[PDB]
Amino acid sequence: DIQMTQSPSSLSASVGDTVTIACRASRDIRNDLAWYQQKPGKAPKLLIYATSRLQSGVPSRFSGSGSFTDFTLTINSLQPDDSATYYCLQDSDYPLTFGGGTKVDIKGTVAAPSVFIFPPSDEQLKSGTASVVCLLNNFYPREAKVQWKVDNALQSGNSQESVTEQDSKDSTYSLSSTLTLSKADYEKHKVYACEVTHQGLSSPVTKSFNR
Amino acid sequence: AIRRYYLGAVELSWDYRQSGALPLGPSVLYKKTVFVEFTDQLFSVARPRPPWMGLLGPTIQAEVYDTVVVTLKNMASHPVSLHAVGVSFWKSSEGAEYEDHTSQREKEDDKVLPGKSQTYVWQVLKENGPTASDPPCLTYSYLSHVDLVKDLNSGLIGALLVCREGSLTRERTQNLHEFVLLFAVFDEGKSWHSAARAQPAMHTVNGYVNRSLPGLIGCHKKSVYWHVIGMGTSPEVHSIFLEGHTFLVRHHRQASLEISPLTFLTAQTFLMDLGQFLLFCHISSHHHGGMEAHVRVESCAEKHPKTWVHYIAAEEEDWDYAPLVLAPDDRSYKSQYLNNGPQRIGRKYKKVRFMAYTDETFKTREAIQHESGILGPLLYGEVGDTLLIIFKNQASRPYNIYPHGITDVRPLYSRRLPKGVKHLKDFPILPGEIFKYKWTVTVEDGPTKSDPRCLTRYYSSFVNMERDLASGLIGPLLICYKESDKRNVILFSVFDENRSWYLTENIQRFLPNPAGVQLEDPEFQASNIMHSINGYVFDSLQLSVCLHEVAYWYILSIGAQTDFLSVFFSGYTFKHKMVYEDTLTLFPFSGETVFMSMENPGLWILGCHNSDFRNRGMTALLKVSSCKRTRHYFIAAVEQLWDYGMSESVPRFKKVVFREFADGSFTQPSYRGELNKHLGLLGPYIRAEVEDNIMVTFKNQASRPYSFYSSLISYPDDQEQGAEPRHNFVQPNETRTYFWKVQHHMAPTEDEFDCKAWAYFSDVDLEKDVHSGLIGPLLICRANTLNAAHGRQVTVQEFALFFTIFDETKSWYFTENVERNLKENYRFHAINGYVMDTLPGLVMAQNQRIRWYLLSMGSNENIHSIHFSGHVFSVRKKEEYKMAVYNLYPGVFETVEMLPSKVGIWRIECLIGEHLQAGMSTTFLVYSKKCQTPLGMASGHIRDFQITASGQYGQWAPKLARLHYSGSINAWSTKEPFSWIKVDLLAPMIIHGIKTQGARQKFSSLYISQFIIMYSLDGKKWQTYRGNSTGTLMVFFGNVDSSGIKHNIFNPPIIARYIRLHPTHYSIRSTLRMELMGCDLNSCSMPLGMESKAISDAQITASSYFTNMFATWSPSKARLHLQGRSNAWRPQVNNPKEWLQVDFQKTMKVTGVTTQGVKSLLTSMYVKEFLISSSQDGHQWTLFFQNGKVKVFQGNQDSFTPVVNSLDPPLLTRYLRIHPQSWVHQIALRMEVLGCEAQ
Amino acid sequence: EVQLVESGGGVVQPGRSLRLSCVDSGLTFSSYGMHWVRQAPGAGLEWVAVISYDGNDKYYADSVKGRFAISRDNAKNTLYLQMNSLTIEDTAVYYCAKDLIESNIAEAFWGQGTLVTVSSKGPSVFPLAPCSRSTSESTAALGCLVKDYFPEPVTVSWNSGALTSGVHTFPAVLQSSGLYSLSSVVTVPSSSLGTATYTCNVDHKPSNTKVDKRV
Ligand SMILES: *[C@@H]1O[C@H](CO)[C@@H](O[C@@H]2O[C@H](CO)[C@@H](O)[C@H](O)[C@H]2NC(C)=O)[C@H](O)[C@H]1NC(C)=O
Ligand SMILES: *[C@@H]1O[C@H](CO)[C@@H](O[C@@H]2O[C@H](CO)[C@@H](O)[C@H](O)[C@H]2NC(C)=O)[C@H](O)[C@H]1NC(C)=O
Repeated sequence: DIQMTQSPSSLSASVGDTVTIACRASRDIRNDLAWYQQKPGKAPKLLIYATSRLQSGVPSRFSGSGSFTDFTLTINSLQPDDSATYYCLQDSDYPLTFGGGTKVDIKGTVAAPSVFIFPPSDEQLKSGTASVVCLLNNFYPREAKVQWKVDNALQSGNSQESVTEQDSKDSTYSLSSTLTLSKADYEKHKVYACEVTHQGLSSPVTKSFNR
Repeated sequence: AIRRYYLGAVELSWDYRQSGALPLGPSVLYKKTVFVEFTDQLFSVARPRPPWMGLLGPTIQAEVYDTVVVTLKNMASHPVSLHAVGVSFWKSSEGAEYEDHTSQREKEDDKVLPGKSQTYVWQVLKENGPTASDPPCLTYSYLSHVDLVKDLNSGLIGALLVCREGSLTRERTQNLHEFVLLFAVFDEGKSWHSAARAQPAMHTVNGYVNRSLPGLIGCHKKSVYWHVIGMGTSPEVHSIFLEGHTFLVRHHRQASLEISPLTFLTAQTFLMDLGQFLLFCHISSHHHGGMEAHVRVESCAEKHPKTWVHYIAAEEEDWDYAPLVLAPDDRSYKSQYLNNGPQRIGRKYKKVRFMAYTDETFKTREAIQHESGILGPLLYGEVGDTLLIIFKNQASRPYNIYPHGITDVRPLYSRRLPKGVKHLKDFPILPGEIFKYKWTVTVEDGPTKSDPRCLTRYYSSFVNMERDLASGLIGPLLICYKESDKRNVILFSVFDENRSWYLTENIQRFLPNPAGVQLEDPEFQASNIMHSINGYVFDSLQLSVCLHEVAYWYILSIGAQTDFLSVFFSGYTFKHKMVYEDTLTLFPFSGETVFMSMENPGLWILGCHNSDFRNRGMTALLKVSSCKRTRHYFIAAVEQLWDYGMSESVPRFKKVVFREFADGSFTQPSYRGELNKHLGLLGPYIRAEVEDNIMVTFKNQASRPYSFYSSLISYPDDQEQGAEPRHNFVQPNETRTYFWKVQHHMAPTEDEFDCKAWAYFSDVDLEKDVHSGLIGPLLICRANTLNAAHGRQVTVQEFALFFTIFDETKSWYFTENVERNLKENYRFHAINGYVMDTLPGLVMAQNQRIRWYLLSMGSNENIHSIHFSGHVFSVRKKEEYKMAVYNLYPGVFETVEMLPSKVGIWRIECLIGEHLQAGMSTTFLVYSKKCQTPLGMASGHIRDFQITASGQYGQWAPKLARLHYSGSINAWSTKEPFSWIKVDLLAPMIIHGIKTQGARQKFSSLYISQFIIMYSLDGKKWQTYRGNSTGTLMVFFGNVDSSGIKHNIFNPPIIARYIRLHPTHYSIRSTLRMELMGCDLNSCSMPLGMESKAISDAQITASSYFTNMFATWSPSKARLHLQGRSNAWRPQVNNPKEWLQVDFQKTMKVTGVTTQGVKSLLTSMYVKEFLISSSQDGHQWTLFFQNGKVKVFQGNQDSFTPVVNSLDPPLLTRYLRIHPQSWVHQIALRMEVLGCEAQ
Repeated sequence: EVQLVESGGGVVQPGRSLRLSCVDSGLTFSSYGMHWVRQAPGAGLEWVAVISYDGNDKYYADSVKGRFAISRDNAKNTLYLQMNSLTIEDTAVYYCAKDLIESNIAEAFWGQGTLVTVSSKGPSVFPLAPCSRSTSESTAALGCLVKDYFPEPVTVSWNSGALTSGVHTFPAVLQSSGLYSLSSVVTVPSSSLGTATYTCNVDHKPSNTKVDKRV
């Protein structure tokens, strides 16, 4: 009857701090729970043994503790490597539930978004498919959903979100969204416009060109 | 034949003379103890006491397959009991308990309330009695041993006779009639009444002193079968001998006059003579030892001469007994007596002696030839021959000659001498007269149709021994035909010059002014008598022989010497009685046929090797001259500063003894255990057979250099360009291999015992260093039966034991016992090295032929009759024989074979006071292998806090390591590699097998790959299991899977009540799953064949049972651990009256009874209160009634766990039953047969 | 210890099924060595939950997956993934792993895997040079449209008058619903862009692109 969650999912603070992550259990369990460290693109590997005895050779950054129901993971050295997904998992047979995954988000620099209009290519017309990609430059935070309106109707959920490293110089991500839509609705409107709406812009702008 | 024979013990006040404690004079007065017996059951009517009874031993003659019962009544003030020899009994009178601290098992021995019978009920059977080839009737003896001081003040020995029947058929009516000979020692200084002292110690024979001892009888020449038995438990000895006839057995003639201070002999005498016989003692004071006895007469019933005339003469001959002078060398205090003083006379001693001389010139003293003086003449004659000897005395003092062994002497001319002398005892010899003696050999010189090849007799004078020994009168007698010239036989003639008359003339001949000695000093009398060996010392006696001659070796000795002498020839092993042995002691009046072969020469300095002689500078050198890969052996020496104890005994004693090692470097000693307990504080035990040399590179580390002697150094004439001696004296850190090749002739016949035992010593310091501890035994076998590299033979178990005396003065380490950082302390007694009844290790197989090598050396007071109590051992003389007569002798070592059918602890006897007072009991234990049962921990009898270890962690218990237990916690996890868990057994019982299983945690099948068992007895003497041979270190393989259960047995069992196991090799985690399997020395906890359902159902009875139309729930059906429908037992109703009777047919003592529940319907059952009864005739009811309420034990924890009603206290009587009171749901009981058939 | 090596194929195609297996080198395993799991960042271990627990059972709370028949037993671990229907459900960074029992060097070795995507229709590339007016928007987002390239091993080439460094990396971008996101955007001056058009030299023979010059 073990049902555990994981809190929080993202964080960011100053330097020289010391915090602790924990998971709420259901009832009496043992100290031997799992902790795999998975940086964004590395195989999840354990660094603390049984969470009760710290493995020899492991640096002093990781120090697990706790038993019965509560467990405490104390940090001794702070690095911006906070991008690491943990999982509170017990070793037992009876139905158990582990954590949800803690993937932190990278902060950036406040800049006015840069407008970009990429007109659709003729290959979409000549191939009978519709793949219109309109990527936004200088956008923040990661919770930024590109809005497509058809006849003044909102379209939410159709755009997936990408999570990757912050670019050191460009501060952008790899966005590749392809709207799977029928040809009838694509060809119903002769000119498609990609309008940019954020706090700093009030009204959309639509201007014509040559196809 | 049931023998109703009774015994009693009383104290009397008698002097054995008729018909505040101070000496009184003539015949004095004292109080003497004697046994009295009443044949009838009146205890008041006694047949009159004859004046010849005294302390004569009450015989108990028995017959095979016949029961004998003996009782005793207490008329004394202190409890006593009777101790048996060579008879199997049941400890009821052994009198020597051990470390139990328990209730009265056999603690009635020193508890004799007024009255009581305490019958013993002996049993004689085929093994207890003789066989057909055995002697017609053997003998035993019995003596009390529960009381030490009282017995040393009483000395009331008894005798036994056990053999087959024969009084039913036509037998000679000469047996029984109650004849037996004993000896006793009198003292009452520490009696119950008791009383500076002026009270010496004397002995008595058959309870009569001063002429009051009859018994000397003569009758017709009948083959009477009478044995003589004697023993000594006190220091000092006295001379005792017999004159009548020698001891002759079967068809081998032995003329041995064996009358020793201690003797347990089974033989017969031949009463040929009609008249009186005499026993004489070699004591001048006639007040001491006056057992002279006159004659009592009754009737028991109703090859050709040839010319060998030779002339025998007598003359004096002066000899300088020390031709070589070594005075300037004052290296070992020898020259203290070499300087003239109060008693320095010289070396020229004149006395008329006796020896042959061919011619009759007699004008002046001529010089005879060297190496042919001091000896007597050789005499050869035949039966009924005539021969004349010329006899002459140089001095006016008369000497006389009287032959021995020759009885046919008749008076010349007339039958009666008219003179005032009517016997041949005192016949004057004029100094120059001529007189001859008429001799005639008897007719038993040549048997029927078997003329013997040659035989051994010898004679001398036996008329004036008080004076004859002062004149040195000895004459050899060679009596046989060609099958000699060289006659240089060694002799012991000690010169008693104080009795010699010529000393009074020497007084003025040597000392002009005797005012400085006064002639009344006893020290000059003591010094005057000097010890000589055949009259030649200081490299003056030699001998030499070679091979392929028709001649035999002959050696003789005359004189009791007042002590024992040990002389032999190292290198050459003479054949004594078809047994090859090196070191033979010298006992007076002995002669045998022997031949020694010349195989290897060799010069090594040695002496006569006596305890008190060889100090005069005598060598007696022989100088015979001429006319597969081996097993590495090592000998070491180390000193262990170990005082024996402080309680019931800073002073510290370091002992250095011979050991065995592995290599030159002192890194690994190859420490072993179990089967090699032989070491103790003794030498190493070497197993060798043939063709392998001993390249022992002896070198000490210790602290000082010493030497080692192989005692069998067999080298050729090495060290050429001059025969220089061996320096020896192995210094530390040197290389010197003492190595020699074993001989093939030192192995007996295959029909004989194949393996023979000798010993080795260090020749340099027998009393300085060897008595400090460096003594080592050895063993040599023949053939090849110890197959493979390490010899798993399991045929015979082999140990050895040794006795000696240890003193602090013998050791070098007196003054530095302080670690260098009244007078009772002077008297120490050595018993195998350790004392206080705590020398275990003699473990042996219960039922198998087992060979023993008796061994003993040292001083006089280290040889005495010793045997394992309650056993029967014998030696085969080319046929199957059975006699239990073999004791300790110096150097004479042979092998014995025995097998004990019984079990239990036994005790080493002590027949000498000075060692029984030291507290010696080197007892031993025997086991039975059939046991298989957990002994306290798998079933949880042990308590919690009695197990302790290092560190403890919450929610982890290692006790759960019992059998067939798993689930979550089944071990104890610990990061440190090894571990240790101590469990006490609460008692030292036998341990046979060890079992283990694997556990499961997470997803792994945990177990222990390998481990070693280690144990101890008190946590201070740690030792492990190093038996089974096959390598010094052996690794115990563990389990191969989770469900692997195996069975293994230890050939040498483990003796310990504590045990600690150290799992060195562990599977990932420190798995702890231990299950002890054990047993007791009784081995009485198995079914008595009742597992067979084919056994009769009428053999088990009861009051009533489940009886109805469906009466198939028989009480015997409810058998432990059986699958079946409704397989339980229910009584007729819910009544306590029902018991569970069984077939008894014998009286037994209860040890344990188990009861189980039934597995039907899945319902827990349990019993709180119950009772156990006991009856013998169905009338009385007596149980273990203690401290108010009868002792009750609680079991039946659930419906499935069985409980065993182990009844430790004796619930006697021939009826044991149970009655369940408490019950759950319905009565359903399951049982099982337990116990054994014995007692 | 014992190394684990894969023996099988991972490319899926509707119409046929293959067999998947993972084999060790030394059979130091017990009768309970069977589990399956793959990657799901910020989520469960399949996509919201674990494939299986209970030691040797294919069941967590519902939807008993007994269809995962097991061939052979004891010292070998294997189970077949139904590629006919799961498809995108069987795309991740695969690992062949098992919780070891000795725990002396590394308690859990892990697999490596590779980038895997669904099999779509024929791909091609056809870029058009953005007009100078588009570049006059105060930004220049040059991104080569890399999507479902075949064969999988491909190298991205950059040639814009300057050889940039550190932007041509290999980030482990999470898989989309049948597509792998991948984009390299680097800021370059407008003058260097007009020297020559940037051409994505993909290894595709039938691809053809025309050049449109605008002044
Ligand atoms: C005559 O009888 C008495 C005993 O009634 C003898 O006294 C003891 O005799 C033994 C004989 O070995 C000695 O050991 C004791 O020392 C004697 N006791 C005393 C107090 O002298 C007595 O000696 C006998 N007479 C002779 C000559 O032997
Ligand atoms: C070699 O000889 C020496 C003395 O002659 C033995 O004693 C050793 O002496 C050295 C000298 O400093 C010490 O360092 C060692 O500790 C001594 N040995 C012991 C055991 O105490 C030495 O034992 C001899 N070597 C052998 C192998 O017997």
